[PDB]
Amino acid sequence: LHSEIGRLNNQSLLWGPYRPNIYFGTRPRIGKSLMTGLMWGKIESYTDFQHTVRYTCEQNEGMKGYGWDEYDPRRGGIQSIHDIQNGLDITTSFVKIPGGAHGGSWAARIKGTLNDDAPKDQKTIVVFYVSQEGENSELEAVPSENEFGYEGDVILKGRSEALGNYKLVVTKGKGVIPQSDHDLSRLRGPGQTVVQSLTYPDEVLWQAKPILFQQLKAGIDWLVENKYDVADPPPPWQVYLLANKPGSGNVHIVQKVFEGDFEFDILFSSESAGKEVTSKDLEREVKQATEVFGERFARVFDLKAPFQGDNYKKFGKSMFSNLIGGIGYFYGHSLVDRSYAPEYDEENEGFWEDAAEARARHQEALEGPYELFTSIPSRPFFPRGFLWDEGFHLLPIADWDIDLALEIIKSWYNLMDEDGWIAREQILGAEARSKVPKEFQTQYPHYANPPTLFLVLDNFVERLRKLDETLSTASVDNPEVGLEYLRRLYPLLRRQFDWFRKTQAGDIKSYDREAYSTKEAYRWRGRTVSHCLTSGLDDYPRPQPPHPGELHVDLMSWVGVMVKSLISIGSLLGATEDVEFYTKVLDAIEHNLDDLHWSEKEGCYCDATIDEFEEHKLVCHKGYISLFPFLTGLLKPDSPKLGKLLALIGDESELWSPYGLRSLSKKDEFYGTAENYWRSPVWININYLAIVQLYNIATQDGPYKETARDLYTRLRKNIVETVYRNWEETGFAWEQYNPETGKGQRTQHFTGWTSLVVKIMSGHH
Ligand SMILES: Cc1cc(NCc2ccc(CN3C[C@H](O)[C@@H](O)[C@H](O)[C@H]3CO)cc2)cc(-c2cccnn2)c1
Ligand SMILES: Cc1cc(NCc2ccc(CN3C[C@H](O)[C@@H](O)[C@H](O)[C@H]3CO)cc2)cc(-c2cccnn2)c1
Repeated sequence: LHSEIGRLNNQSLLWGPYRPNIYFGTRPRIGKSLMTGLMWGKIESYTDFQHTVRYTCEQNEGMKGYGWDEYDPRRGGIQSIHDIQNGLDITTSFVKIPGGAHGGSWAARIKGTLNDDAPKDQKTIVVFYVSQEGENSELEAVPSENEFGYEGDVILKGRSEALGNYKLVVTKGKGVIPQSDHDLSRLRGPGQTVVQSLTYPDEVLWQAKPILFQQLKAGIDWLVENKYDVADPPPPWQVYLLANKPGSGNVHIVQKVFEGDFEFDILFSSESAGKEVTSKDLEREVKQATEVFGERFARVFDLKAPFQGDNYKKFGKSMFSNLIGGIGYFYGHSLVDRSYAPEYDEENEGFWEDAAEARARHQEALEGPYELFTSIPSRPFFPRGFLWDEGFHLLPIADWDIDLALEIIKSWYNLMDEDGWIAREQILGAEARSKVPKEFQTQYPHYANPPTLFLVLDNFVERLRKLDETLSTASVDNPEVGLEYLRRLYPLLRRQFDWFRKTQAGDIKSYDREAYSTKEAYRWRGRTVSHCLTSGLDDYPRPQPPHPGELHVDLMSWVGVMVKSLISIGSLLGATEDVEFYTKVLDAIEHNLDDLHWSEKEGCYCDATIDEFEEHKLVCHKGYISLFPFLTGLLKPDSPKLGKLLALIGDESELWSPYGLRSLSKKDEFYGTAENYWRSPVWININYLAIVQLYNIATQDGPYKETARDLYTRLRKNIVETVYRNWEETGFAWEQYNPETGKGQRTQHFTGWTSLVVKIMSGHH
C-alpha cells in the first residue's frame, strides 16, 4: 500500500508549470524530457521587439504585477500577468487531465487583452517554444496544407521512453492576424502562423531567447541578401516573422502575430490515455478546478476574526496560490568545493582569512546530476531551493496537501550526501546557474542552514497521531503509510542531526567554561567579520571579532528542535536506544541554554565569545536571536525566563513596532546600521514562530496565559494587516517590512515565507 500510494502520487504530480523562473512554461518531473515556454512582445519598430519580448520573470517599472489567482499542482490554475511595457493583460490557464500510464494530459489557454492605454491596432508577437532532451526520442511538426505556414492548428507528434507517444497541438486561436501587401508576401506569405523545427545539442535547448533570436536574425540577413531594403521595407511584424520550415528536431518554434486581442490553446494529449484533449475539454476542466480550489480553500484556510471578510479572502488566495504556484522541478549539476580544506574547520583566531585563502584555490567542481522538486522564495529574484526557507513554505502547503509537502521533504532529503550535508542553496543545471554570478554559485560542505523542515515533520506527526481529494491526505488517512514514510526518512534525519553535532560543534572543554554538559555547545561555520549567512540572519550582529570560541544560541535552539522531532519519530518507530540518547541530549540543551546563553543582567538569551583574557563573555544584541529558545518551543510555560522574554517582545522601546516585531531593538548600538537587513526590519518568518508560541502559551493554564493571549491577538493583527495593506497598495508580498512606515521593502514577489500570513489568518495552531 506504500508503493501504490507512491505510484498514484508520482503520476498525480508528474506534469505542471514547474518552470517558475519563466512567466509561463511546462515540464514534467523528469530531468531530460519535453519542456514548453511562452514569449510575447509588441512590435512598433524595426528594433524594439528585442527589448519588449518577455520570457524570464523580472520586476521593474515596465511590469505592474503577476501571479497565480488559483493553483493546486494536482489540477492546475490561473495566472494573471499585467504588463505595462507591452500594454497587455494576459491570463494563462493550465489544467491537468489524468489518464494513461505516462502522467496524463494537460492544456493551457493563453489570453491577451490590450489595456486602455495600448493602441487598438497594436501588433503583438507570440511564440510557443517547445524543446525535448534525450537520446532515443522524437518530435515532428506535421506540415500544413498551405505554402507559407498554418491557417489552422499546429500539430507536433512526439515519442520518448518516459512519455510514450504524445501529440502537442497549438490551436489557431481567436484574433485579427495582420496581412502584408508587400512584395515579400509572394515568398513569406501575407502573414500566418509559422513553425521552425531545429536541432541543437540537448544541453543548450533551455536558451530559448538566443535560439529564437538567432532564427530572427537569419530571416533579416535573408531580407538584406535578397534586396528587401529601406527604399521599400516590409512592415516590422513581417520582418520579424520567421520563414515556415516545420520538420523533425529537438526544438520547435511556433510563432503567431496578432492585431488587437488574441487567445490560443495548447493541448498535450498522452496517447496512452483515451481520446485526445480538446479546447471544450480545457474549458470544462478549468471551470471544475476553480470550484474545487474554492471548496478546499474555505475548509483548509478558514480565516478567523477579524479577517473573515471577502477582501482578506482574496488576499489569502493570492498569497497562498503564489506560494504553491512557485513550485519548480530543477535538474542538473551544482558547483561544490570538495577539497574539505583544513582552513574550513575554523579553529584559529582570524579563521575567515584562512577560509578565504582556501576558497582562492577554486577546487570547486560540478557534480550530480541532482533533481529537486521544491517551492521558492521569489520567481523574479530567487527562483531556486533555499533549505531553511522551504521549512516555512511547506507549513501552509502541508495544510493544503500533506502528501505534496512530504514529496518536497523527500526530494530535499534525497540530496543529502554520505556525511549528512544538504547544500543550503540548490542551483541545479546551466538554466538555474544563468541567474547567479560564478562567485555566488559554490556550495561548501561545512555550511549548515536552520533545519526548519523538521517543523513540517512535527506538524505531520501531530496530524498522524490524531482521488485528488484522497491523494492529498493518503499519508495521514493510512497510518501504515505515514509510518513507512517516517521509517525511510528517519535515518537521514538522524544523519543530519549527527552532522550538525560533528561539523557545527562549539568548544566548551578548551576554555574557562562551567556548564551542566561538556557536550552541548554550537557555533555556525561560515561566519565573516560582518555576516553569518548560514544562520539565515545575514547581518544580525554577532560577537566581534568572530572567534572559534563563539557559541550561537539560535544554532543550539535548532538542535533542540531536531532532538524533539527525533524523540517523537523514534518513539513512533520504537527506536528505544535512540529515544533514550536524544532524551539525555534534550535535557543537556535545556540546562546548557541557561548556563552558556542566559543573561540575568539583560533579561534574555545571548550568543557568547571568548575575551581578550580567554574567558566566556555574553554578547547581547536584543532582537530575534535573543528570543530563540522561545521561538523554537523549548521553554516550559511557567518559566520565569519566558516571562522576561514576553516583556522584551511586548516592549515598544525594544522590539514591538505597530507593524510586527523588529529584527533588532531600537536600543541596540547596531539598529539601522550597515546594510540594515536583519538589523531592524520586520520579517514574517520569525514573527510567525513568535505568533505560534504566543498562542501555545495562551491556550494553556499558566502565569503568562493572559499576557500571551493579548500579545498573540495584537501581533497576529499587526503582521496580517501590515502584509495585507502592502498587498492592496502594490500587488506584492515583500521580503521584509519597515517598522517606522509599515512599507514593504527589498525583494518583491516574496512568496516566499511572507505567504505564512494565510496560516496566521486561519489560526487554530
Ligand atoms: C544575483 C544576486 C544573488 C544573491 N545571492 C545571495 C542572497 C540570496 C538570497 C537572499 C534572500 N534571502 C536572504 C535571507 O536572509 C535568507 O535567510 C534567505 O534564506 C534568502 C532566501 O530567501 C539574499 C542574498 C544576492 C544578490 C543581492 C541583491 C541585492 C543586495 N545584495 N545581494 C544578488
Ligand atoms: C533595495 C533592495 C531591493 C531588492 N530587490 C530584490 C533583488 C534581488 C536580486 C537582485 C539581483 N539581480 C537578481 C536577478 O535574479 C538576476 O537575473 C540579476 O542578474 C541580478 C542583478 O545583479 C536584484 C533585486 C533586494 C535587496 C536585497 C538586500 C539585501 C540582500 N538581498 N537583496 C535590496
